[PDB]
Amino acid sequence: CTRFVYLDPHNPDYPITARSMDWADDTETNLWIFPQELKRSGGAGQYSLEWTSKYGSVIASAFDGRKGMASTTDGVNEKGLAANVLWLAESEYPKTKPTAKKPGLSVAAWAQYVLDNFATVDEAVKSLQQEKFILVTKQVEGQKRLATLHLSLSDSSGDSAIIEYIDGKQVIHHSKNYQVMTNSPTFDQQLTLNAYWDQIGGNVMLPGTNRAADRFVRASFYVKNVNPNKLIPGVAEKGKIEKDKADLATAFSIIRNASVPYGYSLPDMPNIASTRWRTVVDHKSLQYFFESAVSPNIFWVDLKKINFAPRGGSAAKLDLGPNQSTIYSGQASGHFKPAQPFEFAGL
Amino acid sequence: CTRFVYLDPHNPDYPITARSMDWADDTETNLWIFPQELKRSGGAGQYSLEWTSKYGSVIASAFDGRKGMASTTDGVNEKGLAANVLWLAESEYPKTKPTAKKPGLSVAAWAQYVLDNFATVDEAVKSLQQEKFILVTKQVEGQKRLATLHLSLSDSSGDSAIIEYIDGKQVIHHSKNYQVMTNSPTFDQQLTLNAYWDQIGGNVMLPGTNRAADRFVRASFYVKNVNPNKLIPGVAEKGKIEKDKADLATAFSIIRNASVPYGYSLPDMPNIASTRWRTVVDHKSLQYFFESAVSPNIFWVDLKKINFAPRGGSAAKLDLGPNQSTIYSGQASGHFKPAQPFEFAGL
Repeated sequence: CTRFVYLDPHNPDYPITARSMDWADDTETNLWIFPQELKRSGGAGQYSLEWTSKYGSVIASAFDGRKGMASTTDGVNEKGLAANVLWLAESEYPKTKPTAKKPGLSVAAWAQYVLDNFATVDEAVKSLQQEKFILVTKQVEGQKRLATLHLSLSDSSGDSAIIEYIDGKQVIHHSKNYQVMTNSPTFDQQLTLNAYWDQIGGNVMLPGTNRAADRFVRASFYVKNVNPNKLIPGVAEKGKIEKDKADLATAFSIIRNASVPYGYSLPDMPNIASTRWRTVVDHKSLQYFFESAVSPNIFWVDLKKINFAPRGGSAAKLDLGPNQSTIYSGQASGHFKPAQPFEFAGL
Repeated sequence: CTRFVYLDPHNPDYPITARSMDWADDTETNLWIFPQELKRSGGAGQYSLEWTSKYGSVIASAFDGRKGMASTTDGVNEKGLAANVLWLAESEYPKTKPTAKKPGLSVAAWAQYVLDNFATVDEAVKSLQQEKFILVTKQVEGQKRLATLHLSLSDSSGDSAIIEYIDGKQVIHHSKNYQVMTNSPTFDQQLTLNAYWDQIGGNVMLPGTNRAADRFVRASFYVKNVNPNKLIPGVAEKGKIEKDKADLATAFSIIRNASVPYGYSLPDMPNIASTRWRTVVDHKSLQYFFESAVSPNIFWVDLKKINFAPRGGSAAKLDLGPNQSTIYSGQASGHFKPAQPFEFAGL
């Protein structure tokens, strides 16, 4: 997976987050509207963390019809906080067992928890630093193992953060400068990957392979060097709306450039996989775009057009069908249908 | 600017052509249905070539509302012949002036002529070899005086050809092996660009810039090494339809990978420009897909659902609006509206 936040110097206060989901198999992803005040359980042990959602969200699920595997993978809430769970990471989660004072939170609900409770990256980082819970993952049927993952976050202010578990310890990097994040290697290592390429130009050469390092490097270069709203001699400066749209096109093109062609696989490197879909978050407009790479399907969801007030514990679901082939076009909030929140995987 | 034909070894007799259009400005592109038996003139000048179309086509136009610079840039006809006019080429067209038999054909109509008259690449190559006409251009004053292109072709049989004008002479390369074609450098040079990268693995390294050479190399690699219909015994072997769809997804992902991010420009290399849109041709199903890179818009046109019988010299047009922002979804033949064929640029 690849994620970035794109910031146009010529169109400030208009951040756009984009992400690719990379996995070798169908993720059976659908979209969900989750209203305010849902009562949720962490899905861990007898000491599972508990909360009541404060903010409504639109999210992208994976395997939501399977008790064993259902998760929130990606989403944005009504305050503009976006969260992405990047798969095929190299995390080692805590050994320590959940206790009533420090209860468990399933990995499957990790992003949901954040989207449900916090309005900004900063807010979320402050709360996560207190280590109020233990992140847990399951023991599962063989062949193969599963997914390790880490969590990236972004704001309407353009802020960014990433949270990983290395040697069982929670490691947080928080800065508006952390515009690009890949699933691998660890973020400390990610931070040094550009240096060589900055020394020579990115216009001179870039690595082109699918490797996480290459995707990171490519995306870092384009995000810093592409301005679609440059002033041109003889051509009116564009209006705000046109500038916004151009930024959106730029973000889409970069995340497409960092995607992994469909069907590609390398036995030596099992952490490289087909990009199956992409999401793009326009924070200011609160618009959540979804794009299938498997089926022709691109559309968005306008959180301003959704009522996130409580619905007596029910929610809504946009069924994308097999291989995300069920076509929706334009603003799609109207096509969401009532449904009970799926259960998060855990124990 | 990038085109390829994708052939899946595990799903034979199902070729897919894909192309990216790269240009620094809005091309004001729309789609057009052109029925059988349109009477057409080569656009230049006293001695313009004349013909009556034998096959109907769906095509993508550029600047079709401007006398000076309307053209057919891309399309497929009812027999599965696809044609693409690749822009920012390094062609030098003939010096020789048009004479009544050998009359002139404007560059703007070059692809249309081929789509109108021939059913296969082979048929088209045989006719083009006879040099029945002189290709002409050169009508505007312009900000700076240069523009150029070459013509790539493909079949339902998976056959390929490219036609260029080098030192004023027509050069044709015709072979099912010519799966990938870029706008630059000349095709003779293109043919040698992979060798180095074949020697080392493409899984080992690929060049990752927007240079035509890099795009050619990346696309060549993915086209030969990606099989989305590999048996994985594990997951049921797929049905014909699912294999077809997977091939479609693969082709889309590869052309996206070879696209140029929107807003990117390099003063030293003016022949690199933003990808503005992509088309994909499914020859067997006769489906023509169009995808904007500027606006969210992806849909297709099913030639089996169109009646290509003569309409007393009229045609139909699918208006894509400013920046191709007018949204259509699914099979869009029904949204085409009657209109008179635009005039091809020339003299």
